[PDB]
Amino acid sequence: SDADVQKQIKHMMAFIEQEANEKAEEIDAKAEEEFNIEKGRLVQTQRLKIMEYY
Amino acid sequence: TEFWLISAPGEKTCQQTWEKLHAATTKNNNLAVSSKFNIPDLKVGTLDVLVGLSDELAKLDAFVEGVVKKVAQYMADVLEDSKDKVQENLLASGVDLVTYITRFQWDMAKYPIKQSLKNISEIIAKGVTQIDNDLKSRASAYNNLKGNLQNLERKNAGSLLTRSLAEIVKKDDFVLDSEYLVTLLVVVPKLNHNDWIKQYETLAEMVVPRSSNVLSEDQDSYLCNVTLFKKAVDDFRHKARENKFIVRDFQYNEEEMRADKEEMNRLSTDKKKQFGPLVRWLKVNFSEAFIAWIHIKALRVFVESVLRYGLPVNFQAMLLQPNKKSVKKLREVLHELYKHLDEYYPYVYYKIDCNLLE
Amino acid sequence: RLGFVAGVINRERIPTFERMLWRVCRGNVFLRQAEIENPLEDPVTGDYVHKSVFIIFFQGDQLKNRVKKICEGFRASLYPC
Repeated sequence: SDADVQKQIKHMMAFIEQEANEKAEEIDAKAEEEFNIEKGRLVQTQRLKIMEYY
Repeated sequence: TEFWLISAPGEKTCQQTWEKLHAATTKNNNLAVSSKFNIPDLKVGTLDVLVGLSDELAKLDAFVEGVVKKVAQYMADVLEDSKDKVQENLLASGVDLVTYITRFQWDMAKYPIKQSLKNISEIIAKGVTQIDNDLKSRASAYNNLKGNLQNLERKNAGSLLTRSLAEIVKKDDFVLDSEYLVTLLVVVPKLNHNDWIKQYETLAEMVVPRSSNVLSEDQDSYLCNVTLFKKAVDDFRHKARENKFIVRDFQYNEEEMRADKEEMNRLSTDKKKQFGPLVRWLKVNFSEAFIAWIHIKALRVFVESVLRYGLPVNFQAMLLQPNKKSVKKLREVLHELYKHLDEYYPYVYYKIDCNLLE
Repeated sequence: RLGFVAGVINRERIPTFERMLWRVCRGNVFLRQAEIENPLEDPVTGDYVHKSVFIIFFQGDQLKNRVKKICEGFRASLYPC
């Protein structure tokens, strides 16, 4: 069934593009959460360290 | 009444596939009522989600159909009277099932389209599971109240031999509160009553003349109190049994007649206190379960379309109501219109049945 | 991340095998059958049968289990690669 196989090859080629974009979106979303978490943790911890000397 | 939900791709626009099927399905014969069905574009994702959902939704479909069918039966179980109005009570969004399915709308407020298919499916699953939990509780309460009322009905059923004495007993027919005196109660078939009227004066020693006082009569028998000295009672009851009379003692039991009357007033009132809320809750639970069932059907169509054609989906969602005389010709038309896409079918196919109430 | 399985089957089962892969997966599976240069002996009966290789490609663990379940269903001999 060659035409059905060619349609399915083209469909699989589309599935990976948007799955790869979905994985990238999850990584970018997690990176923005972790940006705010890492900045917050570091600023508060170092502020407390400097405040203990103050 | 059965409805089919179907979907297939537009060649360049969804109108091309809609026109071809709608025209052919209407023009050849009345093969089905044909209309558009509302399914919106959801946020699609990987095959692990889609394949999982494809089978998980089938389990949820079987479950929610069972739940909404049980709601329809519970509506028929609560509506003891007015049984012909059950279809006029089993409505979705204020309209009949057929109308709501044809005019169906996705609830974007309960199910925001930006959410993943799994999250939507879990919101449905949780909602329907708590509806089933609420139904288990309400059914347990209603079935027990119904069962207890039937016990009080049984206690008041049939002849003077079987019904409770609480309906017919009053203090004025009794001799009580005495060292040497007793009252007894007897049931006799109506054909023997003319003999009983004299015979009771002779069934034992130490029985006064005119000792019998009638409480009530029916189509079978008379029930009378008998007044006598305490030594007479055992021979009287034994010789009454030898003469086919039946003893049924109830010596003005105020506690027993009060308990039957209190439970009659309570159970007859508690039935209404259950019934009103049950009809209202069943209408809500029916609406929500029926709406949720159609959301599962729409998701099965959506997920299968997305699987069958890939993620950049262009499928029209359509409804058919098959004509029972020509459904085979309908299947042949639907195959012929979609033979290039690949029971089984080359297009996406699912069914809904409105016969929830039998 | 793609996934795949590979194996061998008696050629006469291929039509039902391929159709069931396209039925269990909702129209999505890549398959290539390939014939062997000679028939091969059955270890039990000694019958030399015209077997054919197959390879099946997919995405994700859900499809892995479907393709494997159908391979087991037709008694297809899977191998690691």
